[PDB]
Amino acid sequence: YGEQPTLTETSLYRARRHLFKEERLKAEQERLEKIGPMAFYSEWVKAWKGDTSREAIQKHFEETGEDENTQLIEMLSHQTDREYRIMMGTDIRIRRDPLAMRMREDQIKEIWGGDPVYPTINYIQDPDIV
Amino acid sequence: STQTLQWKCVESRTDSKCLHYGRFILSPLMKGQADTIGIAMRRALLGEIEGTCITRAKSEKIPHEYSTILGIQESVHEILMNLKEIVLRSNLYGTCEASICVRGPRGVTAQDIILPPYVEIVDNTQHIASLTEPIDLCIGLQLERNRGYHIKAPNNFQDGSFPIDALFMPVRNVNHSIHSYGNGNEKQEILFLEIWTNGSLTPKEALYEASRNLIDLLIPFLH
Amino acid sequence: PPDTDVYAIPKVLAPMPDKYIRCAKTDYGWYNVTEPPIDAPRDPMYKSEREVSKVFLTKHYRNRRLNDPEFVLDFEEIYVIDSRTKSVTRARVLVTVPEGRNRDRKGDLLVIRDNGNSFKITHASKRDDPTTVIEREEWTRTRQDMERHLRKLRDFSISNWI
Amino acid sequence: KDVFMEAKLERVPFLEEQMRKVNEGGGVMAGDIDRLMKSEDNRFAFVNEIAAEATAYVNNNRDEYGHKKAIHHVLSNRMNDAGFARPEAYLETEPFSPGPTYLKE
Amino acid sequence: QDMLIGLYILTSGNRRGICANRYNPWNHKTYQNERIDDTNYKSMKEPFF
Repeated sequence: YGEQPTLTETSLYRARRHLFKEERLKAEQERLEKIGPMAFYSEWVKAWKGDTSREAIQKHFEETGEDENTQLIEMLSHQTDREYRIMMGTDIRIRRDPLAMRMREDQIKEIWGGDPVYPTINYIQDPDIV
Repeated sequence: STQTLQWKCVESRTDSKCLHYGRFILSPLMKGQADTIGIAMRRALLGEIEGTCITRAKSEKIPHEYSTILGIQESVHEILMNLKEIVLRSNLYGTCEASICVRGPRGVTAQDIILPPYVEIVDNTQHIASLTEPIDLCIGLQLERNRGYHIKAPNNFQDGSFPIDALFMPVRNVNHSIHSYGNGNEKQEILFLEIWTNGSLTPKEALYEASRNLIDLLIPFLH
Repeated sequence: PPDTDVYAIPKVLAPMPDKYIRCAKTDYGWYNVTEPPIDAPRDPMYKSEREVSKVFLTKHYRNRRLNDPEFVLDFEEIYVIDSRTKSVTRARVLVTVPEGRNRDRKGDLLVIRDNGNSFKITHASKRDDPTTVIEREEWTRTRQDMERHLRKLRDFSISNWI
Repeated sequence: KDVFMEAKLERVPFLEEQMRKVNEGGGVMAGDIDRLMKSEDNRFAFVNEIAAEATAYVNNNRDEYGHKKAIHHVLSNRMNDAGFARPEAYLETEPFSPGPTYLKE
Repeated sequence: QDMLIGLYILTSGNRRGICANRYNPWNHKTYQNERIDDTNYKSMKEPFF
């Protein structure tokens, strides 16, 4: 209705969460068909400045015997641990909604309402001190 | 060291033409082997075996499933329902064709299904429809054979074929249990497997097939 | 009254035919499944009896036969036998088919609705699926309850989303 | 005439596993005790009669009981005279045991 | 407690109304509409076991 959600819109989305989540997941899965696995699994694989499109993949398969399965494996070989761990959210049975794993830091900070007023540095100790 | 691994069956009973029950005991297994074996073999048995069944049916002069024809006591939806639980034994890859072209105010059974020699009917007492009028009926079947967990989308809407989306189960229930024994210094264990089966597969051939299809998957790690 | 020898003519709320009409007999029942008490072992765990409350009578198309290869119900004339208040009424069926008066009678799907009151005739191609009808009333009846529940909130006037 | 002849008589399959867990859980004895007590008026008299019969069994053939649990013997004897096979003394075996003791969960 | 929760979750049913569909099913559309009933026929509906 306006700029901020009202106390009735929130209590209605609380009832209808799963429908929107299913729509988001369906759109994300439908993206795989058009995009193809090669380009889809390249957002999380940084430091691979390739083509990532099922138009030059066929050209590469015509140039060399590698098909659209060994180029994918080759890209998934410079992934680094952290990028793979983050990419694991697209697992077929974990099913993290695409909106959750792409929200900015500002939006996530609003879940609990910004930083605490009392600094946390007063609580933090070091586990290896006497 | 002693008493190398082997399997032995004590109970193996065929109740009806399309029911098959078996139970199997393994050999001395160390601690923890029985759980892993039971879980893996149950996961393989539930769905890994290719099952041959109908997938489509081409009814002539019927534009919708709720269009039951005079002379047949079963509606078109009921005709598909009957042509969903038929049991076939085969080693096919892909598909084939079939037909039902008879005209008699009498009962119809599985024998009416024209089949190539590599697909054989399992039972002969299964009912399809109940004809009571001298009318000609034509239903062009289409067999298929996939794996256990196969998901297929509807297609071929041009000719008015009615999807008969099926289970591709030769199995019907699997139940694994473990036993253990201690001679005071050795925790020898035992596995028990219980297998039901549709009928197109003896429930001992399941033991061989669901183990071969798992070894086939585990082998490429040695490549 | 049910299974009684005392007779009495019913209440007529509409003109009735004065000729011989070949029609079909219908019913409108609920199948109450109340669970009776258990007194002795092996006593039944449930009950069941039909509660027919409306017997519609649909005329045949020009009074044809039962087995002749021209069987069509004449949905224009339907007579309702009530049970709550003993009376016979003629239906007021409605036709939305664009063909109107001139049409093929070999299939014109008839839709009845709440408490045997509404009556519509539609082409047999556009028949509603069993799931769609169930989901339709569930969606409508639960959208009112959600709106009624949310009406008591202070921000109901400035809101959105259903 | 009544069309429910076979709809209420179709055999329930998959019952083989729900035939065993009755037999090691003591379910057969529990379901036999009540059927034996289905006609008795006073249960205490039935229990006393069973105890006296078991005492007689122990007295006449002493050098057999200690394993057979003569109360189980008399219960099996009473259940075995009207069909109801009920193996002797409700004795349990270990068909598959190349070992001395089961773990028993 | 635990068995009761298991049985309650088992016999809890589907999502009845607006919690199962985002949009109204009245929604005159998706009829595969034309002058004849010869169109694409998916009709996912529900299984017919």
